Amino acid sequence: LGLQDFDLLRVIGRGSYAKVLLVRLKKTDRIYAMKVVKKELVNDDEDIDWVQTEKHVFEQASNHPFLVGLHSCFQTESRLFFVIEYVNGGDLMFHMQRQRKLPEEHARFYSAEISLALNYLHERGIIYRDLKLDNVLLDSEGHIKLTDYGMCKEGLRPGDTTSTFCGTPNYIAPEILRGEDYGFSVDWWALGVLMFEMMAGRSPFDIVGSSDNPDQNTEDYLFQVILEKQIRIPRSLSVKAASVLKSFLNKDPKERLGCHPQTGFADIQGHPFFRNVDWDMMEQKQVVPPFKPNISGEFGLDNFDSQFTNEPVQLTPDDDDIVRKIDQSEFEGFEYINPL
Amino acid sequence: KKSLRQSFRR
Repeated sequence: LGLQDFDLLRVIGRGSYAKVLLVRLKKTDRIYAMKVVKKELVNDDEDIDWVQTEKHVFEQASNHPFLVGLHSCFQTESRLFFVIEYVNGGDLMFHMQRQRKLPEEHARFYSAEISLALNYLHERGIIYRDLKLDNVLLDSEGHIKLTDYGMCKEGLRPGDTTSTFCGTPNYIAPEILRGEDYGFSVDWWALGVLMFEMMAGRSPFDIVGSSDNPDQNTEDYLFQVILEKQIRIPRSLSVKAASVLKSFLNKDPKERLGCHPQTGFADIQGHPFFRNVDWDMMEQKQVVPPFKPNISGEFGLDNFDSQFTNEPVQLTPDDDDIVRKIDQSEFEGFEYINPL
Repeated sequence: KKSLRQSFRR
């Protein structure tokens, strides 16, 4: 499979590495999302691993209903292409910007579905390591999907740990900042931060940005705040909310919710905050979502930010002075077609 | 916030 087999429809998204497009497979008239990564950008250890693991997790995982599946992979001389399922309900950042705070029942719904996705990855020996509002999409019906798997640790034996300093500063866990080896615990910390954002309407470390001192609007100042400052819960939120946020945002991973090596996920299910959640029905997509995203027109482009969708539908012409400098050897055996 | 919401790796 190649670029020939796809009718490019619209630009829908942009990461640091990637440009995202809506595409149609000419063979079947199914529409997919196409992540286009320029090889120009992938140069170090940290960059090749990002693509290789993203591919590996799409294969070995991603069968789950709250994870994005992969149609296929291919390359031109300049770019890597991932063809993945089109999910058209926006992301939780986009949704949070429209409705500044969420009700607790909405936050319960979204965090339950994430928890199942995380637990599924955890039991396949995978740490997500980049949970954030941007990486949690809503589908057309209003259920979540986790998307960006490039940061994942994999091949983790049960009770192993790893050492890499990665993630997103807002969501980074104290273990990582302390320089400790870490396991799945970092994912549960991130969920805590994520749940805080949904219920409170702002990050717990939101002061980092507003200060008169330039040196206190710094990644290093954020990391100091994550480690040493106490996270105050807003008075609005119930006793159950306050408990789960404080339990997930415990600075010690040993004593954090979700992180007992035996009973971790069970402890989450048994928390008063998730009293009335039917976890089997949740996982079978049988709990009616609290919000149905608006889908309009031929493709449902409503919930993608207009800056992306206005941009013209091309792939940028190549510059042969840059393309000739690329090591093609590093992307051999990239091609993949999903065994239908 | 500041765009300390950007991913990274080291």
